[PDB]
Amino acid sequence: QFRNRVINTKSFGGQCRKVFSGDGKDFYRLSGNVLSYTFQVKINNDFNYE
Amino acid sequence: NSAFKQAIQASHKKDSSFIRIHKVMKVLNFTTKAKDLHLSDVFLKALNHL
Repeated sequence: QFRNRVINTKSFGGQCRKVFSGDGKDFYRLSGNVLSYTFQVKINNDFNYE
Repeated sequence: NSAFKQAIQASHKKDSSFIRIHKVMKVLNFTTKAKDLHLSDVFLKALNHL
């Protein structure tokens, strides 16, 4: 299970680090220290009829 | 006197299909400049801290 908040994910460090989500068609502000955050999509589907 | 009649009909049908696709659609290409590349601040900070 995921437990409680350990890391501050929103310390912007005074940077204006915009990313355009592309997906979601909006701009989001990343924290100054996150190594990456990206929005390419994957989908997986499996059917088993029997 | 004996009389006898028999009629046995049988069938076995077996039907199958398989279908597979792998289609790839490129929609943009890029080439990075060779020089004066502007590094990201998180990478620059990691290099500086080395």
